[PDB]
Amino acid sequence: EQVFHFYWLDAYEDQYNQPGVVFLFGKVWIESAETHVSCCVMVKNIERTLYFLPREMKIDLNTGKETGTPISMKDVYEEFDEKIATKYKIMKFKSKPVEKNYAFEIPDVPEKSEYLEVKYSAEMPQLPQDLKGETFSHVFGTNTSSLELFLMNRKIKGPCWLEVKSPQLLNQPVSWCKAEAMALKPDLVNVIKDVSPPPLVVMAFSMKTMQNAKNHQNEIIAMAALVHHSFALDKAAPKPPFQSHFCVVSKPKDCIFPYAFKEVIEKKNVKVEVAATERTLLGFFLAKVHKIDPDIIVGHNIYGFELEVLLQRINVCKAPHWSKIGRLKRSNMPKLGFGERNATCGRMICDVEISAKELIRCKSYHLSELVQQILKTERVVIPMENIQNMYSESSQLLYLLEHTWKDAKFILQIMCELNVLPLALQITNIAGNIMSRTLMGGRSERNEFLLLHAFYENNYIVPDKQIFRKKAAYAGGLVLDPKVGFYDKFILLLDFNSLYPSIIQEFNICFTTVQRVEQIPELPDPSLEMGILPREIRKLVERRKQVKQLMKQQDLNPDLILQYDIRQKALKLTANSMYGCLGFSYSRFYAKPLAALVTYKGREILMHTKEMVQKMNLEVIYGDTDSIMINTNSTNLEEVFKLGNKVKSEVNKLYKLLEIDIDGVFKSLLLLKKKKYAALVVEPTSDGNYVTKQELKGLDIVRRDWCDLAKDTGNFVIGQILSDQSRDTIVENIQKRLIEIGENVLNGSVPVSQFEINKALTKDPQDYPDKKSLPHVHVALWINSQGGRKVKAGDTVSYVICQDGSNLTASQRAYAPEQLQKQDNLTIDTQYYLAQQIHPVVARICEPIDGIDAVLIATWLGLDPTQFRV
DNA sequence: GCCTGGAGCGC
DNA sequence: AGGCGCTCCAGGC
Ligand SMILES: Nc1ccn([C@H]2C[C@H](O)[C@@H](COP(=O)(O)OP(=O)(O)OP(=O)(O)O)O2)c(=O)n1
Ligand SMILES: [Co+2]
Ligand SMILES: [Co+2]
Ligand SMILES: [Mg+2]
Ligand SMILES: [Mg+2]
Repeated sequence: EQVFHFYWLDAYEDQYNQPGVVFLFGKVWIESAETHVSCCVMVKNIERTLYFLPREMKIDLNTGKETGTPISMKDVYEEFDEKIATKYKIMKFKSKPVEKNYAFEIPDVPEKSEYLEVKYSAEMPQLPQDLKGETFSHVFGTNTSSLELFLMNRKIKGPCWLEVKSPQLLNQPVSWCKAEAMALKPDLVNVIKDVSPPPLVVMAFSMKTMQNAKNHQNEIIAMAALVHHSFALDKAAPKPPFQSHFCVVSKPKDCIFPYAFKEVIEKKNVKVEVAATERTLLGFFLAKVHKIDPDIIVGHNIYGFELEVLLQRINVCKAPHWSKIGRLKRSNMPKLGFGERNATCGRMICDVEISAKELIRCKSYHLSELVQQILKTERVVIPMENIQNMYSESSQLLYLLEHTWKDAKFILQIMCELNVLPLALQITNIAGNIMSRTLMGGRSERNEFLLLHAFYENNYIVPDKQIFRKKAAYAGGLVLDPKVGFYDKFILLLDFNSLYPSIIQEFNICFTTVQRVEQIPELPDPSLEMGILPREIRKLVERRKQVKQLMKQQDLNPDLILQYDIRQKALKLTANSMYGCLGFSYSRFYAKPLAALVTYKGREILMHTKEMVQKMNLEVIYGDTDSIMINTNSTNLEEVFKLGNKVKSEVNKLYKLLEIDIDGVFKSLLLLKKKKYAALVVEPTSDGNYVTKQELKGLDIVRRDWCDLAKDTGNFVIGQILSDQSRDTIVENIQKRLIEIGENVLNGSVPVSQFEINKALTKDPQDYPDKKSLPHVHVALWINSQGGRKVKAGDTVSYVICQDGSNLTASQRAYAPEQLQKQDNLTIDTQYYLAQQIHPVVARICEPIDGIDAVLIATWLGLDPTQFRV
């Protein structure tokens, strides 16, 4: 023959200009150049694929009644061949009778049956999804994407090595990739598995933008990028993260580079190119883009701002070869990340903002916040006003560029820190979806691609793509009534391991085993074998076991362990995510009856577990969906854990796969209400001993809509409660401090910082009808209608309550911090805070404590108690 | 007092 | 472009 190997990373298509074709960009070894180069493979002839559902008896449309002659594959074949094919302009077409299974929303479809498969060019017309005929009642695949068909049929599951049999060269190059080939047909393409993945060429960039003096615009005057041509994903980030780097700067228009700048750059030997203009930077950049030809281009908030502005600034400055951004040669340049992903199609865009939004939690996900919390370092924020100045002296521009060179070094280390790539890879290789799509976030799609591959492989007719917070549509998890109170004696936290994924298998809940048509469907007959969905979850559970069982190995490749830990986490998020999409109204595999059955059993399973743990003379004090809080009443740790391993074993004993576990043990517990509670957690260390760490749940103290001053104050009180000290020593400590907090708010010693209450706007400040009494929206209209920047939906506004001298309600007395200090009439509303922030949280924390209460707390805070109740 | 919805968390 | 469960706080009548 003649075959070649290529590792793909991104797949693209243009169902409108080139139906039937799918472009795949990846990497290829060039033995002569001892290195992987980019590579584009063109796959032609991916034919539509439709299934026609035969009727029991033939029908006649002009009457809408039966005829009497049964149907056969010959019948249908003919009707299409004769009326259908001919009428919709179908020239060539091949068919064949096949047998397919189905288990979905479309009633009047047999679980199994014989369809007439039909394949014809993607170029020919595409039929009406609702078509019907003399011989057939329905027809699927009528709109199946070319990239779907290809991926499903070839059993491709995310990045992996492919074999292209009988490749063709191309005279006219269509991409910007070093290598290019063409595949004559979908089946010349074959997945291979015994091959390690190839390193990647990753480029980390950052940019600076300046608004112009006269005309309104966003001119990019600088750009930094770090580069690694060997950034592996089947192993640990590299040390260093980059191998080479480049800088570029340009004067906006009406400014000159300080003098001696050229010679100060030559002086300190920095790889920085001084660009004479905006176009000269854009063109210098695309030039580099194209030469380093990075598979993965990383940045900060890319699909939101940074990218939109890079492409529009190439449209304005009429830059040379815009697509050199992406990997495909193209002519027109779209605009608004759809229009954007496409501009970079063939290349993967890692956005450290959205990735983190997915791997951890923070108050705000903007770089500075992220660098700090993740790298444990401070990041200098340089305003756009200080910029024009910087250009006055050679030292300042050199700093604004050493600054942009840093961001690109936080982003590549932020990325490098969370293993966002080696993780993304696997989440994909597990669901078989598309990696670039993964890094773009979204669980729902990844689910779909996992069930499709599942259902194809198992000869199922998959549901056609549908071309188009809410009120709960069915019962969910169970919450046990909490036995409010403070606990001194040890508490046992027993919590089920993957309660939903397990429940799905344990009871064989699957599209293919549960009978359905609001009611809770009946569990499948234990006779049936494992449906597909369960069998899927099982592979996950099994492969995961295999890994956590490899981690126990000795004299093993050290770094491997970091890896095994990633796959394992992936093997879990996956599984636990399966449940969700089952209940999502827009998920291709909507199936409400199942999602219901799954939580129906969970409720049941959690109830019994409680009834049991009680028939065991142990008091259950709280339970949330699948967890159990037990009061051991023992102060003897060793004794707890045994009581622990005991309950476990008595429970596990009840299921084939379900398994509960000692999730943990609390030194003391403050249980306020459902979903709200504090706790000292037990973290054993060197045997015979342990150390304690405080864990808060649902407390106002955790939320964002409260001022520090209160959260702090609240925090301390919780701290003293779970504390060791006596009850009287605590009540005292609490009184002592509150008192002090009051007085310190009255003598304005409390940094206005604290009072600063924060909130976010779900709509733009102008979108509100009853705006006036909403302090966060009202303070925003000020800002928006006062200075430059403008607050819009999704943003948080900082305000504080003051004394207007307008006897208006507190709500209507919200001023930006800035405005409180810069004006003299505005004074902080000590009265508000002491009674609308501090006394409402501390009060609730103490509700169960004897010795502290509403009325007492007020008097302490220096408020008028008489106005309060117990 | 009675009865909605967002926020925002928990799982 | 995954569920439902529970405070709480507003708000309209
Ligand atoms: N973000 C979440 C968290 C939980 N759940 C549902 C499905 C879980 O099966 C069940 C229990 O929540 P857990 O926090 O206990 O998650 P798991 O039980 O699945 O894992 P673990 O074995 O660690 O308890 O609640 C969910 O739908 N979405
Ligand atoms: Co409500
Ligand atoms: Co009210
Ligand atoms: Mg659990
Ligand atoms: Mg749980």
